[PDB]
Amino acid sequence: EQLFQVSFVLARVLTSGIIMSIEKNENELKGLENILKKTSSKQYAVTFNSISGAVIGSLWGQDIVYGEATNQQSLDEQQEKLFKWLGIGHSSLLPEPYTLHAINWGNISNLQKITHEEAHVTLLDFTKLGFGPCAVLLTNNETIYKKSERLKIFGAFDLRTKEIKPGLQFNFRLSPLVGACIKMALIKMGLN
Amino acid sequence: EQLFQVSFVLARVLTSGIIMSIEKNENELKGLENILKKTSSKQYAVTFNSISGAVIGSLWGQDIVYGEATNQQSLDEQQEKLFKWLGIGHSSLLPEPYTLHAINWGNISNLQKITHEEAHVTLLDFTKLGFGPCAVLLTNNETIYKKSERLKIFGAFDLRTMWTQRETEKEIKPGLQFNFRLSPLVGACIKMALIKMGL
Amino acid sequence: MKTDFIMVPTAMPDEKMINYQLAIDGGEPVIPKANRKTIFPNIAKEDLFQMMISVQKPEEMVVSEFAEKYRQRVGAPYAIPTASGTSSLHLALVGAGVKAGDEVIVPAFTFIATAQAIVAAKAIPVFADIDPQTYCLDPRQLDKKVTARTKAVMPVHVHGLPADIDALASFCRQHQLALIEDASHAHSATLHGRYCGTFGDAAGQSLMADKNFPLGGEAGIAFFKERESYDRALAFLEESGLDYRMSWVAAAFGISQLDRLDYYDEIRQRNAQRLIDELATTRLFTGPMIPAAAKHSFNMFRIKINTALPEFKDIPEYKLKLALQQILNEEGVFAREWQNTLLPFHLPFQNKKGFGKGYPFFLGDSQEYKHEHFPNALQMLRSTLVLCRELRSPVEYEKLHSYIITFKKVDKNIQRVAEIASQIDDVP
Amino acid sequence: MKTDFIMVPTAMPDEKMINYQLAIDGGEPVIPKANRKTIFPNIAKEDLFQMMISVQKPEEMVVSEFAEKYRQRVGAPYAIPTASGTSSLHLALVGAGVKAGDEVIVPAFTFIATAQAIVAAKAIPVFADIDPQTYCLDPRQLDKKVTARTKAVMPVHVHGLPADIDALASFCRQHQLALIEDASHAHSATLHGRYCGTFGDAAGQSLMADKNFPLGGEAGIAFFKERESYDRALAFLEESGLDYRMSWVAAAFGISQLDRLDYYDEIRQRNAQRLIDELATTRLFTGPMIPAAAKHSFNMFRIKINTALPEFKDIPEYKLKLALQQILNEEGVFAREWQNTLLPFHLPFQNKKGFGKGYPFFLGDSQEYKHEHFPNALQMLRSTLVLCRELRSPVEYEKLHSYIITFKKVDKNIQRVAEIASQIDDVP
Ligand SMILES: Cc1ncc(COP(=O)(O)O)c(CN[C@@H](CCC(=O)O)C(=O)O)c1O
Ligand SMILES: Cc1ncc(COP(=O)(O)O)c(CN[C@@H](CCC(=O)O)C(=O)O)c1O
Repeated sequence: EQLFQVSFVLARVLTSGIIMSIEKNENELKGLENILKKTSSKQYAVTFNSISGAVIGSLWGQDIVYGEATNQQSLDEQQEKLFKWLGIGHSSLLPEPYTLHAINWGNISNLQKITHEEAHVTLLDFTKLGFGPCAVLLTNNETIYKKSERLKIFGAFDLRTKEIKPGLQFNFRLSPLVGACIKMALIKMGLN
Repeated sequence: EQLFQVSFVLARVLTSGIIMSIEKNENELKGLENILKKTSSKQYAVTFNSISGAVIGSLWGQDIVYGEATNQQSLDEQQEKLFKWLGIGHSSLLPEPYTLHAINWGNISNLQKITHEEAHVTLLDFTKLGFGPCAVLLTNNETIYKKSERLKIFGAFDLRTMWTQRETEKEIKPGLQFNFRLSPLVGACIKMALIKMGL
Repeated sequence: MKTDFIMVPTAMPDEKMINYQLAIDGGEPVIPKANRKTIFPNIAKEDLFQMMISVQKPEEMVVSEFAEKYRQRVGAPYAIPTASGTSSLHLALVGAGVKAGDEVIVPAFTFIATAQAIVAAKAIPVFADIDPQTYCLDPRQLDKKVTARTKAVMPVHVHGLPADIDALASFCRQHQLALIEDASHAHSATLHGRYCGTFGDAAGQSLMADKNFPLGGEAGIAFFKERESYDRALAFLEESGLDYRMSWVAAAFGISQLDRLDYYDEIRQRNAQRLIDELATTRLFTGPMIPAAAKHSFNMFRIKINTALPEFKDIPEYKLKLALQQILNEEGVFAREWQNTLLPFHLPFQNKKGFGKGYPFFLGDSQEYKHEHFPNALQMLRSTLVLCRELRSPVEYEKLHSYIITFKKVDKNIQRVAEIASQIDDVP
Repeated sequence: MKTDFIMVPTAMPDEKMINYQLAIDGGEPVIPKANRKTIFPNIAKEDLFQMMISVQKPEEMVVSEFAEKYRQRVGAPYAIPTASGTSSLHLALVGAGVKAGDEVIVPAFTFIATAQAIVAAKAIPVFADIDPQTYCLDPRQLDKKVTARTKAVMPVHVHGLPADIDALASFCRQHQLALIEDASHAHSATLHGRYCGTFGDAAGQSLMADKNFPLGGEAGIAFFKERESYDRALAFLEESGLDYRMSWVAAAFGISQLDRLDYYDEIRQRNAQRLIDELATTRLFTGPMIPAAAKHSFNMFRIKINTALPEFKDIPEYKLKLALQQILNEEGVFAREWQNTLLPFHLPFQNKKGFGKGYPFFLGDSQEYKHEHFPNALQMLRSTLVLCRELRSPVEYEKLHSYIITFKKVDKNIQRVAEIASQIDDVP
């Protein structure tokens, strides 16, 4: 009953009328984050409407910005291209900026084993679940968290009312409807 | 699978806004009838919101009314009670009034073989499909068809008359009548069930 | 996608259209062709979502949920959900203790189902005239209609107006008769702040999709004052072998609709009340009379034509009715007859076939009715028009005001009404 | 179930309330507290059903279906659907031929995303003042801002009013500059009967759920005039490795919403036009100016306060604004400011970090921006009120007239406005 389950959640959220990411009383994105924080053992989560958002958050969150370098030995062609667009070079002397896991229906049930690593930044790409482009950054580094949110226009900082300075920003805000589907998938596939 | 398909049909019909049995442009019930006529090779179909309606239609359609008798050999306890309520007696020497088939999810797929029979009146009960009480009478007997429609308040001939402004059946006199009109939403769910299970 | 969504909004009608030429004579109509559709029921996202909730539950649980929820609102102690309003009235009659051969006093003006429920209960309908203002069962009669066989009186809250419960209940106590309400138009209608369907010993109520409170197709509910009557109805179902059960699909739609009923009701009340006030200023039309204690549901809005105006001298009332019907329809207000013939003169009560061989009519007297017996009901039919969908739907202000202007427009052309009416050819 | 359905209908407001005491001084408010919610978007049964259709198709088909359907309506030769308005503006700029180190002239008054799109394109925002009536990029101030480094001009159709495309396109041809529209508020807005988004070499447009034409959460679309620009945009996506793709969920809501857009637009148009006409008769308020050739979409409705009335002698404009905000809010009309700070003075354009280390700002000569450079923009901010959700929502007549009564009520109390404004504390 996949088509039904997806249809029901969409119907549920549409009926509530709360389909804006920036609305008060939007609970779907928090619920999604809370589940992934429990499954992993990470203090902080940031939701994006693109894997690009999660990648930039991880890089900028560790001060890997234009002119800097990092270890791009595990990047696919797409992310190599993004790093180059950001103005970030390569060095094998440095550690990798993140660990990336592509989540699909094949491996969604085993998310607890996947998200239990010794990784500084865990990027979960949920794009292949088929609800739309979506990625979540998980970390214990608060600076990475704060800079990843600040990078988003109308991010956490903008909503709840000269500390962490924003530079270039993007709309990586995730659609609640999309978030609600992923949240349902996680619950349905035994991740509490 | 099933929950989605039921939800889709209901969503579709609700979206159309045509959910009254007596509305113009109501096409769900017509479709249900056509499939069952095609499957059974019977000329006439009449839909009901109750098996009781199909039973009454089959009986009254053959002038088996109050004070008459028929063969009640094959009746279960419920229909035996209904015949008594109608004031209809039993005789082993008379023919049976109809053949009744209970349709469920177990035998939905084999509807071709079930309904293709010599019976001059076939009553199909769809109540166990779980969309609500529903039955369909199938016959080549035009007179059973006409009288079965007439006993329904706002039946076919009342609808025709209430749109064309002319009595569509003067010779077919109504007596007691009931509301056995089927909800389009229920009929649509049953129509979908038929289409998805071969027939 | 197949949708009934109306793509053109109703514009505010110009007040000057009161001065416009009638549409029947080539003038611009108050309501353009594109603004004449009316949505009913009001199907919303909630209703679609409710189906997805209810489809996961056992069907009997959904039906029971609906019945229970609606019963508490109405304040009836016991309720049975049914397949239809017709069946609900049958169970109401039987439950209250109507037996084969008994006589039931019922208005000559109601829907066929009312009398057809009586015949189902194996009782004989005894038709009575109506009050000329409420259009409900006239309490002033009854005395002349009561018989040894009489068991019950069956008032219809017709159009959504409460019948004279106080007078009829008093008559019922004097003669030890049962009181069975037909509340099939009277959803949310009150008398002394109490909902129609709680007054009688029992009551039936249509929940069809064309009622103010609609379920998802065909549906009904019977109410009972006492457990004795409720049990008797349940016993009859067991004994009769009749399957009068409600569909969960119909019930589910009811569950969601019930959450929004008060909102739609409020709009209906205001709309109808404004139109009454506006028609009061007109010379030709009057809205329905409402006793002080009653609240009208306004399922139907019956309008009185003043056929005694001097312009209408020597013009039969039915011609004035037909003319105004045509005139209003051309403007875009679908005023129409609800009933044309009183139930006595419908085929079932002429042939008196019943269950067959004249049962149960042959248990009682000849029961030969003539038109002389129903002067008020026949007068109503000759001199009124009804709005159904127009005001059943909780229409926006623009549409309500379009109705008001239409009537004021026609009212300014009473002389033309007379001329048009006079040109109509004779009929029986 | 959890639903946003409003259970209380807006009663028709009494016109006598124009004479009532202000709610800020303990009077009865024009709009009761229970009637202050407006639902947006307008989610209907069609939208739910649409999800059940689109869920069965490949996600890419749904997205391209939406993109094609909306493109045909808008009349743009080419379109790319995106995850957001911001990203659509990025692709629009790059497609049109903006490159690293180029300057792009952009209004100082707009949402941050307009300028962040320029920076993402690795170009330098060059902020310009706005026209005091249209509130759009002033074409008269383009000669001052143009340098050898200028490559494009990026007008915003702010509030839903078309910018001066005729003057801006003239300037662009003379100086061989590309023209990039931000049509994020200008869904269904037209100039000479042509839709915003088809005028520039390219355009971006937010399709967020708070826009007149809403998709199901976050979304956007880029329009391109020539295939060359469309190809360059697609090339950039291939080379950059950015994933700016739209969700099918968002797209699906768009598909259904698009079928009803014309209806909702018509209500918006009539409502806003009536309000303009009514505000014109007041001493204190004026609705937004609209050139003859333009059709406003009315995403936001900006009202000019007449701060030059003799009652307001020696009262700062900003105090009048604050006082009127308080007074109106107490009556139930939520007049707030959309954008309090001009973009030069937001943190990103003060610190100028960009991609890091000041890239790409250090590619060109820096500019110290001062408040003196944007008098018209600042004048707007301290002398104007904004209605957003009030008139974006296609509200019913009773609600529209409630707004009218509110403004007329306040207009009768200009002396009292002056007194309240006087007693507001100085804000440095
Ligand atoms: C007076 C009366 N009693 C009982 C019923 C119940 O009949 P069911 O159809 O079995 O529920 C109706 C419904 N008759 C009309 C009423 C139309 C209207 O007033 O909107 C009908 O349902 O078409 C009725 O009009
Ligand atoms: C003028 C302008 N340009 C660009 C954007 C960027 O679009 P996104 O889809 O957010 O990437 C916005 C959105 N800013 C506000 C406008 C809301 C409104 O005025 O109704 C927002 O999306 O909340 C905008 O208002």
